[PDB]
Amino acid sequence: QAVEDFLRVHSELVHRLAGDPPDELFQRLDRFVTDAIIEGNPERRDEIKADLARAARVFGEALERDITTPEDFNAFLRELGPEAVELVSTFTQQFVDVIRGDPQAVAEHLNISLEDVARLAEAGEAAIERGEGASLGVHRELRRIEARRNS
Ligand SMILES: [Cl-]
Repeated sequence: QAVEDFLRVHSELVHRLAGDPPDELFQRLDRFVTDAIIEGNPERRDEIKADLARAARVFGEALERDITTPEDFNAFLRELGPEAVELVSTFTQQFVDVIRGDPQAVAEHLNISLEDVARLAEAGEAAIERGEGASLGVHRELRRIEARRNS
């Protein structure tokens, strides 16, 4: 559907909160994750895709508020209610699961080694534990990987 609204505002908030410039690799990985969550259950595809619609609305509203840190965003989720809080934390954990569920595909799309794909999953896991969400962790780790290889 028009859940490219989600991918737009998601990328927009994530790179802002991360402190990073926009990154085509993150965008590509983000699209791969959202597609993996849609194909993971064809018997419940539209149920999955509308969880994104409710999240694409959540990140859109987030961009309308004064949110400078993950803690602000976490507070905005609570003001939104448990549907949205669980919604983000479900997606952010699925982000890590998708990477682990097909590391060679991630390696393919991003043209990186499998060891660097493990860095992405690891970076996402640690950012979830810090309360920042996996997307921010993965955004920042993608910069290091680019620097070690490109530079
Ligand atoms: Cl980005």
